[PDB]
Amino acid sequence: ARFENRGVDPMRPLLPPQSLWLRVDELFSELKNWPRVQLKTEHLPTKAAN
Amino acid sequence: ETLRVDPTNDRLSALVEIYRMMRPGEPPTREAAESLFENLFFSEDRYDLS
Repeated sequence: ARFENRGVDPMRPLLPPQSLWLRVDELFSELKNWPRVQLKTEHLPTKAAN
Repeated sequence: ETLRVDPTNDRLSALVEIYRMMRPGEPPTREAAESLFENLFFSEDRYDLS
């Protein structure tokens, strides 16, 4: 929203955010590359790794 | 020939150019440009042919 908010103004144009950031799906892909812990403020019922 | 001499093909940079020729400097956004152009000629407040 900020990018197309300033996706104007030929004085200082901008790169698309795909280079300066990951995408969310790209994050959640790379978050399957590492053993991960999720702490959260409620009661999960029962399973392994839990 | 006005289409040829125009450095603008899409509407947002047209509103940018309108914003800059009305008020130079102050690097524009989308919403400032759309607001300025919409209140310039299409607002019952600041523009009224009798």
